[PDB]
Amino acid sequence: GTILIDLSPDDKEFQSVEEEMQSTVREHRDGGHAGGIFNRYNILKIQKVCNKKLWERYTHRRKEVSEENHNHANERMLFHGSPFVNAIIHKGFDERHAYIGGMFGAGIYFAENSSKSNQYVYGIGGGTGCPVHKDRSCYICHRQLLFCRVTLGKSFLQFSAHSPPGHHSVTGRPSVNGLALAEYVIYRGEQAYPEYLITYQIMRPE
Ligand SMILES: Oc1nc(-c2ccc(C(F)(F)F)cc2)nc2c1CSCC2
Ligand SMILES: [Zn+2]
Repeated sequence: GTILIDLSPDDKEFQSVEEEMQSTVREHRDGGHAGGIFNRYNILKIQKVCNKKLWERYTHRRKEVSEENHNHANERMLFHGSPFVNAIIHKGFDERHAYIGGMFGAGIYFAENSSKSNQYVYGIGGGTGCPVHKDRSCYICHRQLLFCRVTLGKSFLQFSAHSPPGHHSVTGRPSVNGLALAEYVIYRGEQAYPEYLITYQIMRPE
């Protein structure tokens, strides 16, 4: 049921998505090993992902959460990077998209930093990089990220499966790298919706 609608660069909705993509790039502690070396992106395309079934799956769960949490879904817009982008946009988030080895357990991980998600585009740890050149820092090959609507509800704070009892998600607060943004984990696929498919290249710094 999924339809992808291209957004014009002239569209204010394209511009705010791009600004969040570009402005949440940071440097990574791996010196760019997993994700490549870059400070910014070349945005090639932004699409609205539209699927009535999967939206309604998302909002049904959102209401359940919100009623458990004084009418507060605690809804975020967060980045997701995966080798399974295509299956996510077509079938929705489920168990097969979980980062089994994640630091907060087997669940689906999301980042405030677009550049953190970028590290998972070609697999955990960047895998072996792009399929064409086997280059984790490929400046030529087209990448895709999801910009997702995420329901956090009451989130368990971790300074650094099931959500912890009485909670709907886990928040990873960075506690060493002063410039890192938060990372989040949900344990039910129904708590995220892939609103935007972003296609891009990482840009070689001058
Ligand atoms: O955007 C992200 N994606 C993944 C991720 C995606 C897919 C997979 C797998 F291939 F399914 F196993 C594993 C991990 N992990 C994280 C983030 C951003 S927050 C840091 C953790
Ligand atoms: Zn490549």
